[PDB]
Amino acid sequence: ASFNVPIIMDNGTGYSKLGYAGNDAPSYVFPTVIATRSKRATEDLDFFIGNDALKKASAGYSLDYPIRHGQIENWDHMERFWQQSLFKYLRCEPEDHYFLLTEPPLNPPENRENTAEIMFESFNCAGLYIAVQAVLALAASWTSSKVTDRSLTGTVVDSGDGVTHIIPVAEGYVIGSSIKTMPLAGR
Amino acid sequence: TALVCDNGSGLVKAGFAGDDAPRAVFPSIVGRPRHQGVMVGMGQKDSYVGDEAQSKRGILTLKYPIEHGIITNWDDMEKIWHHTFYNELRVAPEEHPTLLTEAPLNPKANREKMTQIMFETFNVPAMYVAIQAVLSLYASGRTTGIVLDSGDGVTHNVPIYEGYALPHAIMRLDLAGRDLTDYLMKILTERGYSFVTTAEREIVRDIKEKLCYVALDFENEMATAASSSSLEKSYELPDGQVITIGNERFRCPETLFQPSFIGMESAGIHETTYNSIMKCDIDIRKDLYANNVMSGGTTMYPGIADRMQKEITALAPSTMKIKIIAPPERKYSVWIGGSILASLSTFQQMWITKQEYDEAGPSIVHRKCF
Amino acid sequence: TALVCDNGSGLVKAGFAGDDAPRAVFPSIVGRPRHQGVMVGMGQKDSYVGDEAQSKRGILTLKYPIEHGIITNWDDMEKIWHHTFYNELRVAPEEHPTLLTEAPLNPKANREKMTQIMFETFNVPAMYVAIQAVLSLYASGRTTGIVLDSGDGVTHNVPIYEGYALPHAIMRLDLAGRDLTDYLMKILTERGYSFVTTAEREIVRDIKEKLCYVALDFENEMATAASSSSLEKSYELPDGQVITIGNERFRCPETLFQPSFIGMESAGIHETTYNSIMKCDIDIRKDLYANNVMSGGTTMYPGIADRMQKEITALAPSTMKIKIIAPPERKYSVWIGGSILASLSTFQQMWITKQEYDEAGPSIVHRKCF
Amino acid sequence: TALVCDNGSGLVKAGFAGDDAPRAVFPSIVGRPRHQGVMVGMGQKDSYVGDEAQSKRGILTLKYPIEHGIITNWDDMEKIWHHTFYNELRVAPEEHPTLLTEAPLNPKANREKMTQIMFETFNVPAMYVAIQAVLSLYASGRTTGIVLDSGDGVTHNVPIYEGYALPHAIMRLDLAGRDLTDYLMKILTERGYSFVTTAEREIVRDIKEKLCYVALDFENEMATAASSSSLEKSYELPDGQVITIGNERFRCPETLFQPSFIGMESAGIHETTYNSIMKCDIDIRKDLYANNVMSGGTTMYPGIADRMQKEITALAPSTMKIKIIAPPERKYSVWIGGSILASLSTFQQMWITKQEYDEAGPSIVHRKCF
Amino acid sequence: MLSLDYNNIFIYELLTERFSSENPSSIDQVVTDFDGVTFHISTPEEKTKILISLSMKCYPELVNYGTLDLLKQIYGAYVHEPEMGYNFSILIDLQQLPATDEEKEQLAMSISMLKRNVLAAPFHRAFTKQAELADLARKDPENAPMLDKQATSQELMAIHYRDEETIVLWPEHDRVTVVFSTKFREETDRIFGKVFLQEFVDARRRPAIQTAPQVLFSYDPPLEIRDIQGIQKGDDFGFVTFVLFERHFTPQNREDCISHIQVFRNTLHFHIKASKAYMHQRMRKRVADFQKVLNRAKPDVELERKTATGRSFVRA
Ligand SMILES: Nc1ncnc2c1ncn2[C@@H]1O[C@H](COP(=O)(O)OP(=O)(O)O)[C@@H](O)[C@H]1O
Ligand SMILES: Nc1ncnc2c1ncn2[C@@H]1O[C@H](COP(=O)(O)OP(=O)(O)O)[C@@H](O)[C@H]1O
Ligand SMILES: Nc1ncnc2c1ncn2[C@@H]1O[C@H](COP(=O)(O)OP(=O)(O)O)[C@@H](O)[C@H]1O
Ligand SMILES: Nc1ncnc2c1ncn2[C@@H]1O[C@H](COP(=O)(O)OP(=O)(O)O)[C@@H](O)[C@H]1O
Ligand code: BEF
Ligand code: BEF
Ligand code: BEF
Ligand code: BEF
Ligand SMILES: [Mg+2]
Ligand SMILES: [Mg+2]
Ligand SMILES: [Mg+2]
Ligand SMILES: [Mg+2]
Repeated sequence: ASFNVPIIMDNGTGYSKLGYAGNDAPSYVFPTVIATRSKRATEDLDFFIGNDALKKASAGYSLDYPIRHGQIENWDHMERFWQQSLFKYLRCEPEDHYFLLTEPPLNPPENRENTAEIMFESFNCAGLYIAVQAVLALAASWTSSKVTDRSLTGTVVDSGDGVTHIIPVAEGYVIGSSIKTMPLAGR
Repeated sequence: TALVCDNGSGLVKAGFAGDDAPRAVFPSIVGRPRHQGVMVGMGQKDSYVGDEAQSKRGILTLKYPIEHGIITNWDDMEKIWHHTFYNELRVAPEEHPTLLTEAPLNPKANREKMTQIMFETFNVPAMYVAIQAVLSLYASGRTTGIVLDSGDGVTHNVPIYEGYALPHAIMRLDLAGRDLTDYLMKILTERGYSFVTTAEREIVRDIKEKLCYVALDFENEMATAASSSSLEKSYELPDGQVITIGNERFRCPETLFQPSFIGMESAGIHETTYNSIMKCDIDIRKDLYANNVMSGGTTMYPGIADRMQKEITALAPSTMKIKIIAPPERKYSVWIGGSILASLSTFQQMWITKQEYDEAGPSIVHRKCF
Repeated sequence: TALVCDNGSGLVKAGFAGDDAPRAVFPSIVGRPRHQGVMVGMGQKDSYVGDEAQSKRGILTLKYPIEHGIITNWDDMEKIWHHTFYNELRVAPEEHPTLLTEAPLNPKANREKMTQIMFETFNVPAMYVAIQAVLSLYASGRTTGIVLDSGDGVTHNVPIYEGYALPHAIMRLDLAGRDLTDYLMKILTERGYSFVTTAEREIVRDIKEKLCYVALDFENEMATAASSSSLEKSYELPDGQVITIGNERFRCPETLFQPSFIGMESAGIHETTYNSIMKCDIDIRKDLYANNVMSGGTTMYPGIADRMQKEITALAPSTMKIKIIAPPERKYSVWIGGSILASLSTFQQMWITKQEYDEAGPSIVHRKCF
Repeated sequence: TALVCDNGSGLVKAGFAGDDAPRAVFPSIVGRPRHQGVMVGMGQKDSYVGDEAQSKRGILTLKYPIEHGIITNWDDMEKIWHHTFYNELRVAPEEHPTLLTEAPLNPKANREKMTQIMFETFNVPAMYVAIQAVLSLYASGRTTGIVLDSGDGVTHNVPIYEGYALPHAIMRLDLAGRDLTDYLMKILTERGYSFVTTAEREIVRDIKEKLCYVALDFENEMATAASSSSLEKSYELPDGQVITIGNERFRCPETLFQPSFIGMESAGIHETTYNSIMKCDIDIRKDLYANNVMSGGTTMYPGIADRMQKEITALAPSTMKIKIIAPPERKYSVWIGGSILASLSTFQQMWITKQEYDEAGPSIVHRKCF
Repeated sequence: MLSLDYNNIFIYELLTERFSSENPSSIDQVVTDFDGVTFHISTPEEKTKILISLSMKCYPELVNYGTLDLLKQIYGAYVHEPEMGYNFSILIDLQQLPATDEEKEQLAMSISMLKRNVLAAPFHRAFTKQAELADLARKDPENAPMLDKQATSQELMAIHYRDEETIVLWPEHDRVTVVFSTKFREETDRIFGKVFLQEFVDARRRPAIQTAPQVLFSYDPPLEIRDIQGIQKGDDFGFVTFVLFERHFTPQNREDCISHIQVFRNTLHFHIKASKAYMHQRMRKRVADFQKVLNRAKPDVELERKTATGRSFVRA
């Protein structure tokens, strides 16, 4: 295993939050948007993402949002959004770092398979964890990381820009038979 | 299914994609009453639309909300779209994508307000705005040709080769069946008969639609009508009285081949077609010359395909064959072609979608529909 | 004193050799009236020429007898020369020798008819037909340079070194201020204004002089125009209607750098200039890059010298300085150069004398003029 | 069976060793659509190559990837090899060892990169890169002779005696059938026919093939055609327009004998052949004049054998035979000669094999090939 | 993007915020970078004071090649005691900050530019020594070959700047040569890396780009680096050599050239990843045309007319 700070990416329907484990805020919080065109072929190099891709609607690019209802649903756009996140903004080397990715509880297996083959074959990252996003959000509640400040039982209501879901977790275990999900939120 | 709504400047032509021919064809008119509304109750309405206006016209100021293919009056154009969807097709528009159309070289704002009203008033789930002379080429069973579309308000040429349009060679002319109607009033005035009002303009349109024809050789037809009874015939008005006409029957259509009659400086439709072919790259010109496609209701005059082939064969080099393609259903070919297009499986990827409009704003049509 | 007469595709510039500006500058136009002449007398003429036809343009079908520097209508062209000598300069040409001009790569028949008309109808005692982009270099006072000329009808490069032209490196491009005017009519149709009569095409030609400019970085100026109010300017039509215009101000002249806007395959004027320097023999290139003399009215747009200098600096090798030489009078410099050349005591042996035309016929011109 | 390709600078000739003529002959062209596709359902394709690009050319901008016998756009050359293998010959490149062909005095980088692509992109089992003129002696059945090869991109002499080439006496000249098309496009303008585009270039290439010839004495043929219509011909463009062609019918091929027409400073093909023979050792000259072999499509002009024999007889000493062997198959004689070489029992040891390449890298090619 | 930024974007954006801010908040931020480098940005004593610090495994070599004099020249008053666990550290005070918005912009740029300012020291040592040898060679052109021969072995820099690389460079009177002993360890990047490195050498041999440095390549080392530590010929390394002539580092160009040559291997590493994103969009295009070859096996039947949401419909 490598020792380097795992890279953390919460790709929301509204905002991607990017950073490195153990920092006190995300390195970036910007919209999950990609600006694309609508004798060598380069229309897959000319794109932009995040706050730098809102500036591009007037320059004749088409903005599209590759995550809808909490799920990735354009895989061409999401692969280009990740390469640009890793190599422009996070400026990291994937072969050195473990990655934490996030998805909603009721995502299809096909989206975890596509996420895994993009991470391991396109970027070649050292290793990957695809966390169910509201299971993590309980751990933001603690007053500190230390074992006496933890409270490992609580319902967690998550509501972003694209999905709301309620996850019960008790004694550190996710009660998966009881998850509720509703694709109605901030958007 | 998806609606195809060819809101032309003289007739709305509407129906469902993959249906054989348009099922809602009616005047692109809104009528408003002009008289003392004396009898209380009586089922009176503040305005009437389409065939409901055309049948009441003796008490209405009829006005088309659309002129030269440009919407001039949106408060009445919404009234025509509302009549189309809820009264004539009897659908809910929030359930079906609409393929709309417009003529080339229109204002940008026409195309914007026409997408905005479809998404914000008619709440439509997805929509698209095809160029009318591209649609007319699907309806011909072709992927190369030069469509001459001519309607009530606009005449235009769009040359296409192997499915590529040559947009530098597009010709628009703001002359079509309404100018021929206004000219028929100006020449009927010379025989004895005065037509003046917006309702009387429909009586002379109903003359133009069945008495007029295109002369194959105008200057010899003119001498023949000036020396024989055979070219004259008569039409019976709503007031039962008879109108007899002669050289007016072919002087009216001739305005298309000689726009100098209505004071325009321009080429006629024959020389406008040749000026579009001669703007194209030299290797495609043979396959345009063998595939001129007539479309729209102004191309329905008896003998116009024979005349058009004569005048283009005189302009073109004599070395090569000219064909004018003029089906009997060319009356509706822009709708027919939209009904092909809106049913092609790749087309379902090309719609502006509701969600995409909400996020992008009304300028999305400029970076998706051409 | 010899006459000097630049037979331009858009303006005839004419005057006397040794004067420091043209004496006559007027539209290269003939106009015939297109309406019912109801009133007897009233000063009416069967045809109007130059500034008469420009003043009366609302009643005339204007046409240019020049297309792309080639005389396409000789009967209209004799009227322009007759008007130039007898009405505009007011001198009998039978007494005064004349320096005419034309672009390179013209048909030889153009030059033969032009010299025949000048001897055989105007009885000019001696005449000459200079290449326009050689005259421009006399006006700048140089022996070495690459002359970019762009007018109303043509654009061309001739590289010249120590007084020798490299005729294999001449590049000509039939894109100029007429094609930019027809393109400005096209893109004004998207803002909502329709200009179509040949009299209205002159209003679009006037908007082009007073509002258009060259965007130093086109895609940055598009993004700025689409996100600002401050790009826009407004123009009073002859009617007193006010139009307003925006990103259409620089998209028009940018056609010179992107001829694909008007459907042409050609490289833009920056690349057809660089492709002329890179067609020269190697040792002269360093002196051509430092002497890019611009000329002709289409080089008057604000910012064209800076965009041209920025673009050639991006093509050329970086260790050497580019200089686009844009005189303040460059508009007339082909005529200013003719006013020098016709005056030079060393040149006055090079005329075609009418005695030579009398023994050799119009084919004299090819063996006496470049 | 081995493959053999002459990757010509204007036609690809490709086939299998032991056939009498090329299996596939097609333009060495790649074309991309210049316009916008408006039709859906059409098989829109991002590039066309060979005969499909030549057939669709009215909507394409056409590029040749080989310039003066040097490959200059590798991506569009890899497309052409993929077209030769998978579409034209329709055999997988891994199955057959393959003879490629190259002009003398090329860049070393051209033959290395053409080796690296064939072993590492097309994975071929073995290959060899013969000099185009050395194959013309195999086709002509000789072992002593001076070749005069002339294609689309290049013209060269390789003098050979008893199979020993004299590489110090090779003369190579970047003037051949492309520069004759470029010059014919230029001089066609002097009669008024403007050809400008990369597709109109292919009409002017066809005019050059159908009508041109080499006149046995140019000043005499000029004085002939200046008096008379008898030397003129007419060609119908794909537009049905007829052009008619005068002394530019033979002033075009004279560029081979007078390169100063296209501004370049070099000996014409007559003096460059005589200079190649005069560089050779004095005992062999007496046989090089007797076995002078022509090849390549630019040697196909009517009368070029008689012009070349007349000029060499004026240069060379009168006491001995000048005998020029321009055979009737000479259009393909490089390929035909390659199909003999690759078929020899004694050549099968001379291939660069894959196992022998990857122990040495592409720099193996300069130590097995000429 | 077609080519990498030279600076760390995060430190540029972050300092562009705090230099504009009316009311700074506290931060504690480790921030990774290429070549195994790592920054730490934090506000340890006050929200008012930002400490930026850098960690880089080869910094002990870079101190031998004169780094501290270059960093003291650039950062001046802002230089601070190295933070424990970091090689170098700078303390910028938001109340003592420069006056103008263009001073703030160029200071936020300069501090984000730290990786290429610390890794620039051996390049400035080579450029400034080539300027001495260029004068000595201009004093005696027959002595000049021997000055080049001794500087080729005595003035050579080597930096083991990451464990699968070495940059080796030396001055001679008309050039600085720099060699990247470059390796891709990830096997799918090694397979594409052969194509990307080969086509890079073959690109320099074309008329369009002759103005560029003379690049050369091999896989054994250039004769003048064959005995440097960590250079080994057999271990499937490739040895990309750039020869920078006096025209590639003239005074207007030096800073862009240093910035642009350091990022070399990182553009190939980025473009190998960004070529998988290309091949995928080109593969799913051919899949979408094989769909048509199967679609001709479905028999023709009209699927019934439906509303946009797929619910059934009753007209036509
Ligand atoms: N103060 C607020 N009140 C309400 N909504 C807010 C507020 N601040 C942000 N939002 C909304 O939060 C959503 C983004 O939340 P986020 O957790 O980032 O969602 P996601 O992960 O799905 O992208 C957006 O809808 C945004 O407008
Ligand atoms: N038989 C006909 N003869 C002549 N004109 C006709 C005929 N049929 C229709 N028209 C004219 O065609 C015009 C309507 O054609 P249409 O293509 O529907 O125009 P638009 O699309 O602009 O609404 C009207 O001017 C109408 O009078
Ligand atoms: N100030 C200007 N700004 C832009 N274009 C101009 C300007 N003045 C003239 N032009 C254009 O230049 C052309 C006339 O240039 P000119 O050199 O006289 O051409 P020509 O010699 O062929 O007649 C016209 O198209 C005109 O509109
Ligand atoms: N019959 C012909 N008459 C004159 N020119 C010809 C003839 N046939 C071909 N050419 C010209 O010869 C060239 C093609 O010859 P080729 O030997 O195939 O050249 P390459 O090998 O370099 O591609 C083209 O320029 C073509 O126009
Ligand atoms: F996609 Be967000 F989490 F709703
Ligand atoms: F509006 Be119709 F097509 F003239
Ligand atoms: F005829 Be102008 F010089 F274009
Ligand atoms: F190959 Be061609 F002969 F240049
Ligand atoms: Mg979320
Ligand atoms: Mg219509
Ligand atoms: Mg001019
Ligand atoms: Mg050849």
